[PDB]
Amino acid sequence: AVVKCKPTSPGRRHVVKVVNPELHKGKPFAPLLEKNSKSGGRNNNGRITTRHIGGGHKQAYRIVDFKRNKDGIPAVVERLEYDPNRSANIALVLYKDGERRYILAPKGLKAGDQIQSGVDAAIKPGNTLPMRNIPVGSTVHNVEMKPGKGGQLARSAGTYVQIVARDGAYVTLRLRSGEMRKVEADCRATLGEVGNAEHMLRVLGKAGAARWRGVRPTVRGTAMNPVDHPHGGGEGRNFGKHPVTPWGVQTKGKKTRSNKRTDKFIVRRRS
Amino acid sequence: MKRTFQPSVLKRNRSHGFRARMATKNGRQVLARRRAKGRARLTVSK
Amino acid sequence: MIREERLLKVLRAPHVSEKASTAMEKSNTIVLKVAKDATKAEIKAAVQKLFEVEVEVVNTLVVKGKVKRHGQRIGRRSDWKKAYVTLKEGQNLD
RNA sequence: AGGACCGAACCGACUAAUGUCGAAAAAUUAGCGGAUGACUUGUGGCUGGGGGUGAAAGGCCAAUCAAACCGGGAGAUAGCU
RNA sequence: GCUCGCCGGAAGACCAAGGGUUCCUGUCCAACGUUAAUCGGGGCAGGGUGAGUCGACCCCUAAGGCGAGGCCGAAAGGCGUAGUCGAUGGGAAACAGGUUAAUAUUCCUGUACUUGGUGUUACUGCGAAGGGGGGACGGAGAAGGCUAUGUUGGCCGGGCGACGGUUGUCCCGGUUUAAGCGUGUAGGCUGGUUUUCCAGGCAAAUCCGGAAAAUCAAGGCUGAGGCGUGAUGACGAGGCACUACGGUGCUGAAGCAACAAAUGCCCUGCUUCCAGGAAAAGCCUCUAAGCAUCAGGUAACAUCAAAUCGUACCCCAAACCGACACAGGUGGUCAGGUAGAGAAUACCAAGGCGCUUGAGAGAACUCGGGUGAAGGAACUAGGCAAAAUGGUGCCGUAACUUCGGGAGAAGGCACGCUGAUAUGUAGGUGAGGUCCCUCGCGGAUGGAGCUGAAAUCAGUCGAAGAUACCAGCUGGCUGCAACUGUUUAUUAAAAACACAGCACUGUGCAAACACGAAAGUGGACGUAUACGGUGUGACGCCUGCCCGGUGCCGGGAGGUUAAU
Ligand SMILES: [Mg+2]
Ligand SMILES: [Mg+2]
Ligand SMILES: [Mg+2]
Ligand SMILES: [Mg+2]
Ligand SMILES: [Mg+2]
Ligand SMILES: [Mg+2]
Ligand SMILES: [Mg+2]
Ligand SMILES: [Mg+2]
Ligand SMILES: [Mg+2]
Ligand SMILES: [Mg+2]
Ligand SMILES: [Mg+2]
Ligand SMILES: [Mg+2]
Ligand SMILES: [Mg+2]
Ligand SMILES: [Mg+2]
Ligand SMILES: [Mg+2]
Ligand SMILES: [Mg+2]
Ligand SMILES: [Mg+2]
Ligand SMILES: [Mg+2]
Ligand SMILES: [Mg+2]
Ligand SMILES: [Mg+2]
Ligand SMILES: [Mg+2]
Ligand SMILES: [Mg+2]
Ligand SMILES: [Mg+2]
Ligand SMILES: [Mg+2]
Ligand SMILES: [Mg+2]
Ligand SMILES: [Mg+2]
Ligand SMILES: [Mg+2]
Ligand SMILES: [Mg+2]
Ligand SMILES: [Mg+2]
Ligand SMILES: [Mg+2]
Ligand SMILES: [Mg+2]
Ligand SMILES: [Mg+2]
Ligand SMILES: [Mg+2]
Ligand SMILES: [Mg+2]
Ligand SMILES: [Mg+2]
Ligand SMILES: [Mg+2]
Ligand SMILES: [Mg+2]
Ligand SMILES: [Mg+2]
Ligand SMILES: [Mg+2]
Ligand SMILES: [Mg+2]
Ligand SMILES: [Mg+2]
Ligand SMILES: [Mg+2]
Ligand SMILES: [Mg+2]
Ligand SMILES: [Mg+2]
Ligand SMILES: [Mg+2]
Ligand SMILES: [Mg+2]
Ligand SMILES: [Mg+2]
Ligand SMILES: [Mg+2]
Ligand SMILES: [Mg+2]
Ligand SMILES: [Mg+2]
Ligand SMILES: [Mg+2]
Ligand SMILES: [Mg+2]
Ligand SMILES: [Mg+2]
Ligand SMILES: [Mg+2]
Ligand SMILES: [Mg+2]
Ligand SMILES: [Mg+2]
Ligand SMILES: [Mg+2]
Ligand SMILES: [Mg+2]
Ligand SMILES: [Mg+2]
Ligand SMILES: [Mg+2]
Ligand SMILES: [Mg+2]
Ligand SMILES: [Mg+2]
Ligand SMILES: [Mg+2]
Ligand SMILES: [Mg+2]
Ligand SMILES: [Mg+2]
Ligand SMILES: [Mg+2]
Ligand SMILES: [Mg+2]
Ligand SMILES: [Mg+2]
Repeated sequence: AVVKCKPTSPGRRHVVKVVNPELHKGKPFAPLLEKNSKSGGRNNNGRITTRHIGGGHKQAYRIVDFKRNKDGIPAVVERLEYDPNRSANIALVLYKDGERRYILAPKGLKAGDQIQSGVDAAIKPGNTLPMRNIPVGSTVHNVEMKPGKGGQLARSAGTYVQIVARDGAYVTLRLRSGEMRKVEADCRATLGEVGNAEHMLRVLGKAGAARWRGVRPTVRGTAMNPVDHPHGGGEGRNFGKHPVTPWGVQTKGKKTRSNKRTDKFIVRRRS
Repeated sequence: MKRTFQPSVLKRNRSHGFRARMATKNGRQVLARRRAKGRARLTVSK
Repeated sequence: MIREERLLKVLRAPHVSEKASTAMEKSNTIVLKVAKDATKAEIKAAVQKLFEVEVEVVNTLVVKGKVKRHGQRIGRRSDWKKAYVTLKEGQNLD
């Protein structure tokens, strides 16, 4: 649910929260937690590679089972849970044989539904079974790229990819960004769209929100100096150059995709 | 006014200490130069 | 066990001071300047096997050395280990 | 509840005077701004010279910065004093 | 030595960091100290640092460092696995009193406590580089229960007054007591026990997790404080013997209550919020191979062991960082009185200092201040500086507005003290008594004592009652930037930068991109509701025409064109 805020004080006037009332207020199921140490954009050299990353409130990494090999064993979704690492809410599910696991949260799930995984499972939002058994035309999420590798296609907050056709050992996926990719027809899918479908309706409100999420500010190019950014410099406002990234390559329109290893799987790039 | 030298022997003996000099190869060259110059206080470590 | 060689090397010398005298007179505790590396058990076993006394326990410390100035020249006369050997009751000694 | 409000510690540095062979190689005094946060602070790590870092001033990187410091090429070169 | 003055959320009392003998006694003052110096952080000499329990080492891990092999690189070397280090974090145990010229949770007295090894007896299956639990955690807010501590009465001891009064509701001082052990409450969390099995916890499990059945309805975990004991002991106002006229020696009275009360403890709680809040061992528990009269585990008693290193002193400073005995800088902890909302501020207590040149005179001039006739910004670049305003309660409060604001708008009015309401009220607190009781650290009654606002009414004093200190100047029109913020350490705090938002664009995941000859890393243990780049900069109304030029994107007929 999206809720505005009353303008009690500037900086609260333009915020909108996303609230869920059957979510879990409490602690996450501990055996699935691991420590997560923020790197702030620095690799093992010590230099900053991707700018604008640092600060941010501490997080723990919820282990999530994307491979989903628990075949045929029906589980019941014990509860829905906030996840800080990612944008989709997770679901703690308890299997018939007492093993608990985190999963992504399909839309039609809430407190108390049942899941079954594997080629036997029925086709309901949440079940998972290879796209050699998914009906053609369906919408799935958490699609693997190689058989048994792990959920990689469309595991975001409001996404889903459609199985447009199957012609032999490869099925054509209309992906969320609009591509059509030939994915091996033995990859796992999990039906239905993902849970937190209103993550795009939120606004951050005050710079404090970005700073809590861990995104340092961005000093743009026509403010720097000529030694720093290619745009930098000029008495007053001067921008007489074609926009480039701080490393001197085009940024308005220049294509960059150069992975000729997989150019056979892209049926059609997006528009 | 916070002047520049703010002493601490942990940080000093870690940064300039004898074993920190003897670890790398360049520090070994520092020790060689000071020994050949004839320094009495070789490293900064006591 | 402790051999007699080390047992004899342990103790260096007695100590003479106002605190030394008042301790030996009141609390029945002698004071010995001992070799810098001798331990508590060594000091106790050595005062026992050497003075024919029964010692309760030894409190030891290391007096820090002094810096003196001979002419223009600066020097560090040693530190040394000073042990408070608290004898048992009734024991007298020369 | 709040990058809400008033205001001490803590953090800052707007104005004025004094000081400018100073008490001090930037401070004092009287006022001044923030003061539950994009805050402040202790300890210990990490990033380095055309390189680091930078809420961007060409600022900061040991009182040094439009390219640090030290040693060497090196007694560079000087149609100039 | 007596007065005086200054500090008192510090200029006091403990430490960490850092120095290193600066600490204490004796002697000396040539130099050092901004003066003399008989003094000193100066010179010389002697002394002084005592630990099973404090800190370190140690056990354990974070960031991170190193890293067998390994992968990679002209060489030097780079990264990294197993590992191994790394406290700023987790892990055993001690307090009171006395004593030194200088040390003390370290010595002395009293009373404790933990963890091993070893021994003797009683029962018992023990067993890990493995499984599980625990350790184990955020921000804000809210009270409740208490304590440290404080005020008053009581008790005990002393006093009865240099000048009018002071045996009385008068005056000064004290009224202290720990760890541990025992009981184990306010509060907080959780329904218990047994049976039967289950593809889960990379093997097993009697442990955890799962599913069904009975089943009594309560047990258990946890926990400040209080109360006992510790303690017919230590301490204790003072008296008196003693003087090296230092301070020593010897006895020693009362030692309770009521009320107020933390920023501390219960509380790593509880409520709530999103920004979703370390790891590892010690600990408990499970077994595997294995050993199975043994070994080992548990309980009991006795016993041995607790090594080593630090411990003086300074520590908002004359000792540390600043060339100085330098008006600067520097982390943690302790927190009395009256007034006050308060750690503000004024005055004070304990405690510490009067800042290492003085003595005169009382010109100009400079500095820091006090006051001022009449005028009141005429000064001036400019109300710069100064002056003024200033608190609580109530009354009232405009345009505009994003409907929160603007607003403490503006503007007033009341404020002291004494009596009465009311021999101090509403309130808070709560003994005794009585009653029921699953008898207790319980409950209902009950109101003594204590504490105690705020208001009304009457009087009264002053020129003035928020009397000091402290403590908004206000209003109108407009530029720019939405806003809190950040910035040129050391002449610029702004309209610059950032910003939430907006849009274009790249990126299909071995992603774009960045760092790196490379390996590898960051992006990201993310995956298009995602990330990178660039411009713009909340919000409202908006965003027009131009593809010639330049870049970008797409296209391939044709012309031109490299190596070969
Ligand atoms: Mg490195
Ligand atoms: Mg993230
Ligand atoms: Mg932006
Ligand atoms: Mg630069
Ligand atoms: Mg350029
Ligand atoms: Mg200019
Ligand atoms: Mg211009
Ligand atoms: Mg370019
Ligand atoms: Mg020997
Ligand atoms: Mg002892
Ligand atoms: Mg605020
Ligand atoms: Mg400053
Ligand atoms: Mg000031
Ligand atoms: Mg201020
Ligand atoms: Mg280089
Ligand atoms: Mg310097
Ligand atoms: Mg020359
Ligand atoms: Mg040359
Ligand atoms: Mg006070
Ligand atoms: Mg002090
Ligand atoms: Mg030290
Ligand atoms: Mg020094
Ligand atoms: Mg000396
Ligand atoms: Mg002199
Ligand atoms: Mg001088
Ligand atoms: Mg001296
Ligand atoms: Mg003892
Ligand atoms: Mg390495
Ligand atoms: Mg270790
Ligand atoms: Mg003591
Ligand atoms: Mg067992
Ligand atoms: Mg374990
Ligand atoms: Mg009397
Ligand atoms: Mg009289
Ligand atoms: Mg009295
Ligand atoms: Mg008292
Ligand atoms: Mg107990
Ligand atoms: Mg099993
Ligand atoms: Mg069970
Ligand atoms: Mg505190
Ligand atoms: Mg077996
Ligand atoms: Mg046995
Ligand atoms: Mg002392
Ligand atoms: Mg000073
Ligand atoms: Mg100094
Ligand atoms: Mg206090
Ligand atoms: Mg005073
Ligand atoms: Mg005093
Ligand atoms: Mg005068
Ligand atoms: Mg006058
Ligand atoms: Mg005046
Ligand atoms: Mg006048
Ligand atoms: Mg007048
Ligand atoms: Mg006027
Ligand atoms: Mg003014
Ligand atoms: Mg004024
Ligand atoms: Mg007023
Ligand atoms: Mg008007
Ligand atoms: Mg209104
Ligand atoms: Mg206005
Ligand atoms: Mg008003
Ligand atoms: Mg008054
Ligand atoms: Mg009255
Ligand atoms: Mg008046
Ligand atoms: Mg206009
Ligand atoms: Mg403000
Ligand atoms: Mg990663
Ligand atoms: Mg082209």
